[PDB]
Amino acid sequence: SILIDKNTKVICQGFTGSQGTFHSEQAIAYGTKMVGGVTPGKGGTTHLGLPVFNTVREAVAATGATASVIYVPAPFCKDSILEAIDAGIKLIITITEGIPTLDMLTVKVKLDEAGVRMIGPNTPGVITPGECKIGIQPGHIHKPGKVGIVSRSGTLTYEAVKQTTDYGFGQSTCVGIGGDPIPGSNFIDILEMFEKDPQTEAIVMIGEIGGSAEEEAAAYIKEHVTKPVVGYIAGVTAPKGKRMGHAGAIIAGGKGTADEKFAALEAAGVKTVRSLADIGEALKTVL
Amino acid sequence: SILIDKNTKVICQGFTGSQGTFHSEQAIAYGTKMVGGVTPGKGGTTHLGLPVFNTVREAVAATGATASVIYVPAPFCKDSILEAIDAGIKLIITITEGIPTLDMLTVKVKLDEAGVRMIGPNTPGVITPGECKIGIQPGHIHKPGKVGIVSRSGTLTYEAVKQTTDYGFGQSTCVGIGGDPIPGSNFIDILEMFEKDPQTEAIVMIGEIGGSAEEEAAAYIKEHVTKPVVGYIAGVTAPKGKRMGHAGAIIAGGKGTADEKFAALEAAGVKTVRSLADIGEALKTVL
Amino acid sequence: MNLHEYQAKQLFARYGLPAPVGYACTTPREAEEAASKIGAGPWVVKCQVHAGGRGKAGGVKVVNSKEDIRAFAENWLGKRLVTYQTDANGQPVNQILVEAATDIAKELYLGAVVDRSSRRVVFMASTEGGVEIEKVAEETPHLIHKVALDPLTGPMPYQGRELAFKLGLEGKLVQQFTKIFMGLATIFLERDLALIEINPLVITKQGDLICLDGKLGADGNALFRQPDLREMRDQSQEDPREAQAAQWELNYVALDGNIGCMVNGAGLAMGTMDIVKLHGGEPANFLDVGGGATKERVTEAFKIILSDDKVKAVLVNIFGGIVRCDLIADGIIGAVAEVGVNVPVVVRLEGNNAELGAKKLADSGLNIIAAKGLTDAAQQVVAAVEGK
Amino acid sequence: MNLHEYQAKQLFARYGLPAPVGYACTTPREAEEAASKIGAGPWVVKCQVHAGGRGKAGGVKVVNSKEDIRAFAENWLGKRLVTYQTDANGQPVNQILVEAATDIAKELYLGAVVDRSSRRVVFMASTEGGVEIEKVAEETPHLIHKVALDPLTGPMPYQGRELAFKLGLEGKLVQQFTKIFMGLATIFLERDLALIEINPLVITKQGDLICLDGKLGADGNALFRQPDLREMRDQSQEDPREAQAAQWELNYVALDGNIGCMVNGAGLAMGTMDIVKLHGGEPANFLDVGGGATKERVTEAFKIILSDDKVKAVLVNIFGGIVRCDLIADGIIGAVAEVGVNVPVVVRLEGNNAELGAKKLADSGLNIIAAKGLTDAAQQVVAAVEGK
Ligand SMILES: CC(C)(COP(=O)(O)OP(=O)(O)OC[C@H]1O[C@@H](n2cnc3c(N)ncnc32)[C@H](O)[C@@H]1OP(=O)(O)O)[C@@H](O)C(=O)NCCC(=O)NCCS
Ligand SMILES: CC(C)(COP(=O)(O)OP(=O)(O)OC[C@H]1O[C@@H](n2cnc3c(N)ncnc32)[C@H](O)[C@@H]1OP(=O)(O)O)[C@@H](O)C(=O)NCCC(=O)NCCS
Repeated sequence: SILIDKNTKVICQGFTGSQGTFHSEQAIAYGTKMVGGVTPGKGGTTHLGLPVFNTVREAVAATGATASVIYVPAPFCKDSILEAIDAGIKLIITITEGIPTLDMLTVKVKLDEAGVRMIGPNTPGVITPGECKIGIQPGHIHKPGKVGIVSRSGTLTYEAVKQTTDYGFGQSTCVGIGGDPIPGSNFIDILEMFEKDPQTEAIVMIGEIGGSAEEEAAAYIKEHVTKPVVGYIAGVTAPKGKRMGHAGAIIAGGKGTADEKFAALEAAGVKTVRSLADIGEALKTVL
Repeated sequence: SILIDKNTKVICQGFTGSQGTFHSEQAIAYGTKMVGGVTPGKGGTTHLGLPVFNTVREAVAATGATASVIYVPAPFCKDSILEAIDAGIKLIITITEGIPTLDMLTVKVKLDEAGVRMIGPNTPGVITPGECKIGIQPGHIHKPGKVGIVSRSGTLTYEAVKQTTDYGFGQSTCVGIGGDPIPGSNFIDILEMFEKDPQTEAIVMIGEIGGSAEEEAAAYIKEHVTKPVVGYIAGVTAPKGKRMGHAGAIIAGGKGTADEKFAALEAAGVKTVRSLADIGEALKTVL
Repeated sequence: MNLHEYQAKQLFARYGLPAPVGYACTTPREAEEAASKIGAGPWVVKCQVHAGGRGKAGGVKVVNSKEDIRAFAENWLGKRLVTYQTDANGQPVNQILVEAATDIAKELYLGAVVDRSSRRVVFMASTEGGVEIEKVAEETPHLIHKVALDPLTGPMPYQGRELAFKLGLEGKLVQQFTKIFMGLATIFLERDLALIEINPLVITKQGDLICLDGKLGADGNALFRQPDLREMRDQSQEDPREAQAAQWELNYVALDGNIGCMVNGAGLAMGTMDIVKLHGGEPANFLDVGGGATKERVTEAFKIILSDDKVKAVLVNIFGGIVRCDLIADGIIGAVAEVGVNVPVVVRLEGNNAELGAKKLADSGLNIIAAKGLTDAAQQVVAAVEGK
Repeated sequence: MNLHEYQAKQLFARYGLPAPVGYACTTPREAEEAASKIGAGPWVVKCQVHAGGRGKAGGVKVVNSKEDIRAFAENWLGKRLVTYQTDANGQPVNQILVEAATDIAKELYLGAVVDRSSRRVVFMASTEGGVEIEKVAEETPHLIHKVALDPLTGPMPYQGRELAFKLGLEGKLVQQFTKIFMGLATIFLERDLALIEINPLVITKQGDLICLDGKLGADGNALFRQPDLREMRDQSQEDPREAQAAQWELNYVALDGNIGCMVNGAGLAMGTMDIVKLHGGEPANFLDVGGGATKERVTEAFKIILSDDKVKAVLVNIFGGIVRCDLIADGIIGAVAEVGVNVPVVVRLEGNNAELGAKKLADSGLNIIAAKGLTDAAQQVVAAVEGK
């Protein structure tokens, strides 16, 4: 598994808001070691049976949490993420959608310099089936297993989770890199982690239109990934220059089409599948 | 020697201005491998028999220079330094005085992240006697030798150069870290280089009031410097909270007096000298 | 969101960048009156639509009489301008920009986008102005010069000079160019733009730089902190359904096809469209239900998807979400009756009560097939539009 | 450069930070008229001088009658205010700030400086307001809270909240405090300040934060790009000789002693002062000749050093520079005659023509000793003031 496991202690920023509450309840039911939350102005209270702190540093000092999940509205995310980086949090999972690209541009530079890992934003999150769940994914479709999944899409990830669970492969860890143009982590970052994770025997890489992370991942996989990889790119039928839901799902300057990504992955030796329904079949082939 | 030697290829930013011209002439007469200069708007001309370029990247591509000396007025320095860092220059010597602290605050962060070494600003420069001269120091008082000199002051450095030349010790390399509050390099940075330089057998560290670089250097020397160090701190008689010439020569919040620096250096085992005239004598003692 | 050329030029002017003297006109009378306010003609008259290629479509003319300005305004106001960048329906022309003619000596290109590969705002410049920057990049990449804004320092004059010198500019044009770089970089950062494109950035015969056109794109995720940009939105330039969808928390993009798609998830939406295409179908739209698949939202979704006459079937693909499958089924049923959905609907449900929701659909008697998985769902909607 | 309290408060107001309603007054009449413009008294009247400790020196009073405002203004305008932060000569009071009384519930401290050790603008806050921040740092460090502005991101609200919560603030005071942090951080960066100190930052009885005092220091190296700050300079607050020296490219700081020092180099200037002190002398000043030791500049230097009646000798220590030693000697000679330097001068010259310059001095017949090296130079000037 990568990123998180049964030992990961997690705090939630935006803990007392609707989504933070609802999903922390889900994480808690899953057995995720949520140890606390942060909502400025509500420090010292308790919520979902856990301490709420005014700041992340208070939360970290009090609980020792190394991971924070963020359910803070977009306007305050940059502030939330920078706070978490400043408090020593080493793993940030930002669920939040709508964060201005320029904010993430800066946050990304910060994350890389501080050596802090961020998954997201605009991601369903991260889950190591059977051990730790951080995010909004449904945990009853997963099965502790051997397929590592990285995706720019939550729903497509679920399809792949359903398939790898149905074929019995199960998942080592599912990582949603999110649908934004500048994520905290990209395919290459997650790919390297799966390659180095003994529990992961195969990787499903799910991408979509826009940017060139997939093409770069392709080149990376060819030279540094030995484990079998099954790839799926959504958006073959997407028009160019139009946002398809995700802020990152837009083909800018005619570059980054789904076909170019499939092609790039095929050339790097990745097992691609034209139909998202065939991810499980493609894994059977390579396992 | 450290930083520069006979092989260092240097370009000068602000090459065609008065000081850039005059001091490049001096560097050239000394045998410094000046290979070119940069003055936006005068690219393609020749000055002091060397090519003038419009940008540092042009200069670097054309000459392979790894070091740049800057004689650009303060308002444009941040821009000059950032340009040089961007052009791949690995050693920047910024002579310029008057650079806004906030500019250097940002430049310093940049230098450290890009791994670029900057000496200065507000420094007389750097000289490895007999091999390379970059700066405004008089080169006929130096003598190729074994004492490494680091100083926040040009004139005090000269006194120490005169003394180490008169005692026959000579200098390995003299580095003016400059008189600004946030220099590109500090004592600790230069000290480590002298400790690792076989040609340097002893170090003269010259400081003055303000900040705590000397106190930190003291702690550093105690634990990481094995070579003998002779220290001199100017400003014992300086009033507090008043700029004494150098923008960095000011005692803020009652901290950073000359006495505190002497004391800190004494406690770290550094050979300090109360009179700047006794630096040579103190070296004789420890050599 | 996109801004009109005239709005881009007002912004440039606000940042002290230069643009021709001009007036945005909503009536032919305003357009003709602009002539003497501008001065001696000839005058450039331009349809204001978000799409580019207006010149090729006849939406940009240089005229020399008030009478012609008025005729051009009369010809275009309230009419739709089709260009190679709009769909066959074009975009409504509600403003004609009337500006002073400019003596063009040379056409340059200066633009900026957020480069995702380098994760920086990247400005690019080229001597190849007046041409689609993509064409120049494809064929003469060596003619495109770029600089990345450093997040730590903000744009720096040396970057403007770098581009200026690579463009072979000299003298005062270097300072003018640098100033424009600094202003546009500042606008990019301060207004949260996603895109700037000055094509052409012109060197006038009088030896000055001037923005002859301006294309600005704002980061929509930042409009909450761009009140001025917020007000500049011109909804007439977009398919009105997108805004309708959005106020209902649906993301809708109309396509050419005839199989409507209603999916929760951008990725699944695109994947569903692709799988429908893979199985011989032609997706009519992208519609990510995002929001809770409530009866109200699903109903809106249908109204929006169905407002397109070409839609012959609708494939609903719901995997997960905050609403149980059976409630979604009840909602699809309610939507179908209430919207008067008279087309066949194929539904693929995954999650809690998937099969019971399926039962509810099967037992409603409405023309709604509950599919058994993705592939099946695709094949069935494809088959459902066979002959329609 | 320092700003007056009233100027600091105007700046705060400009950044939407809060300060008492007040008027800077140059005449007692303006001061008394401020009363009804402010409203119901009592009113706080404050001498405006750059130095702190005005309260302890009687320069801050809370009065309750127009008559008292006028009496206080009459008492201070044109008079010099001596505080523990000025020399025994104090600073001229040319403005009386008359402001509304504030109901103080609690006094806090909020300030910022460029921390050289961490190389960041650091804001610090403490519940210990109304006390010298140094005292609090010495004794209750645990009560000083700090945050470093990140050069890459600019100040962030969480930093303001961090300080606010460490100060035990709650409710609206947290937002008010955060807003003040953000504004002061923004002022710091935008105006190139070297220092901000709000002591006290007051929580009023009505439950609001208000800047009761303000000390702002601007980075002088940045004044070329701070035109507004540039105009706010009040030269009457400093020894006029510093400005005179500066317009002549000399850096002068008067001291208590009687041995004037004229040196090229800040470091050498301080070292020379120290060596004079080491050898029993008392330096009268710091004067870094920086600029080319020309006859004109050296002459000015003497005029400035000598304008201090207590100076009994002058030690000139010149190592290097852009002027040959013999020319410097000619200039020292010219200065001595022309300025009518009637005190003994000791000169230490190093560089080209050191000994010939020395000869010229020795042969001028003026009372100028050419020393043989630093120590000698020190001993000789010390000896030269023996008995004077
Ligand atoms: C972040 C998001 C979930 C928040 O929505 P939400 O929970 O309805 O918002 P709420 O206002 O209820 O809660 C937000 C909380 O954050 C808090 N908050 C604001 N700034 C904060 C900060 N700096 N640190 C911590 N908490 C903060 C608020 O106090 C609020 O809690 P409160 O209600 O206790 O006062 C939503 O904006 C979003 O991005 N949704 C899309 C999520 C998504 O779809 N991701 C991709 C999935 S693939
Ligand atoms: C930097 C300093 C030496 C410049 O002074 P100067 O040479 O008289 O200034 P000039 O105007 O003659 O020359 C500056 C040149 O920089 C150039 N310049 C400006 N911006 C530039 C940039 N971004 N890159 C390169 N050159 C630049 C100008 O074009 C000018 O050259 P030009 O005359 O050919 O047009 C001066 O401002 C300074 O700091 N002096 C103190 C030096 C010092 O005492 N240091 C500490 C010693 S211990």
